[PDB]
Amino acid sequence: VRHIAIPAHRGLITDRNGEPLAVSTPVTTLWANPKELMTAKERWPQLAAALGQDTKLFADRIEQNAEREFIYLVRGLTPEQGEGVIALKVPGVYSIEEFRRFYPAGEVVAHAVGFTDVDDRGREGIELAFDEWLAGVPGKRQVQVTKNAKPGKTLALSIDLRLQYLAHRELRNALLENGAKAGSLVIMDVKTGEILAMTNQPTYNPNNRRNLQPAAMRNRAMIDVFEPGSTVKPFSMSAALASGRWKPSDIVDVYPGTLQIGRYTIRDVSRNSRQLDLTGILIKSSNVGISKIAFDIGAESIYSVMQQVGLGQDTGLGFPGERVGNLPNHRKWPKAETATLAYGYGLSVTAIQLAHAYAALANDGKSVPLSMTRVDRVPDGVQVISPEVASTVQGMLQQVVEAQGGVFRAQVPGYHAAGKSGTARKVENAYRSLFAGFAPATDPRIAMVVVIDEPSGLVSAPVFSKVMAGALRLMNVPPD
Repeated sequence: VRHIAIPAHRGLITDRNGEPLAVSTPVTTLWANPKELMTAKERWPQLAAALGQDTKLFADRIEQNAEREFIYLVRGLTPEQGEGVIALKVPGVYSIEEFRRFYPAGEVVAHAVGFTDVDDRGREGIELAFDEWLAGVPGKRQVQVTKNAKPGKTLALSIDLRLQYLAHRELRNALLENGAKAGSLVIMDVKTGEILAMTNQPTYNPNNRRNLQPAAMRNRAMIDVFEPGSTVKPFSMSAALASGRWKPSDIVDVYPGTLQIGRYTIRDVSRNSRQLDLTGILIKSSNVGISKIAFDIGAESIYSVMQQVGLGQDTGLGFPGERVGNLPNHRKWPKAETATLAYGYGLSVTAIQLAHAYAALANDGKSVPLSMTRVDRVPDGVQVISPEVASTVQGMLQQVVEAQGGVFRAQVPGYHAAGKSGTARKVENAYRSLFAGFAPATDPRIAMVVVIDEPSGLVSAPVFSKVMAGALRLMNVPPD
């Protein structure tokens, strides 16, 4: 008396509206009892042909495995083609009925959904992350069914497939139009912590993984870590405005675009300024300007805001090889390390962490935990920046996009947007174009990060413009 497992049907993955993203499809896996197959040798050439395998290769395989009470013949055969084998009616041939995944949206949501292995177990993305929820529990057969298989449970992602398609298309076009290698785009609901879209390029078809380059499989949004540069200056400014020592109309002299701190010299990307107000320091991305404010308030206040918005912290999503990056801490913050933290070369983050930090600022200073599954009851979340500072910083970022001298290519057709461009350094000196922002600026709903590796706020900003316009409309957000 022997036992054999009854495979359980893997749970359906849908997007947030019930659109199917991963579905367990019927297939048949033919095994055989060699010792039985060894009594029907004159059938072998027809079995071989019908199995795709080749006559002598097939005969060799069966002969050497003549002891084995059991061997597979083939996995994954369609159930109708698979009868064409049991239609030859060869002795020794027994069939198992099995499920295999199909991915109806294919390459569009490859990295977010991921895929299963040959054993129907999660290997990447959500398939891995919720493998236990989706897998259910195999059954048992001896005589009797000693245990009935329980089916895996349905899972509704936070992803909106309409926004994911728009993000996938617009990022793809931007990479060809800027001869760029790779890129990421993350869209978040700033109220719910939901990831509405996460697209990486290059992508792959999880329904055909034969010619699959490890480069295409890379979930860049959650894995690539970089120095966020000027895109974290809003968090430096949040610390400045919470200090009691700074208001937006305060002036800093940044002439002549350089600042010597001991042996080190801080050097601005544009060196045509003397007096700048705090908004101008952001618009110009003056490192001298943000450095002088950081020296006045202390790195500790900046470190604390960056920590509280989740920069360099575990996201809690449970995706495989999610990287945490690095928010370095000190007892004693010297001038050099204080400055480099304040203008964003003093830490490294992922696109997902950056978008989550921009969500907190956009959600009037309240952090909500990230979710890759549909949120029905919003968590309470944490007031990490006062609503008043958050409001002030939002208005500063709206000026960055829409003031004279600002990033005009991020302006969003129909709405007022807010955000900041940056030049990232990978973590031997690789460079990415960043844009981080949210909209609508006065009443934010969506936060977005665009990352474009090695293009060969002119590059990332127009992508943000186009994906944001489309996202706000698909979500029936009213024009301001």
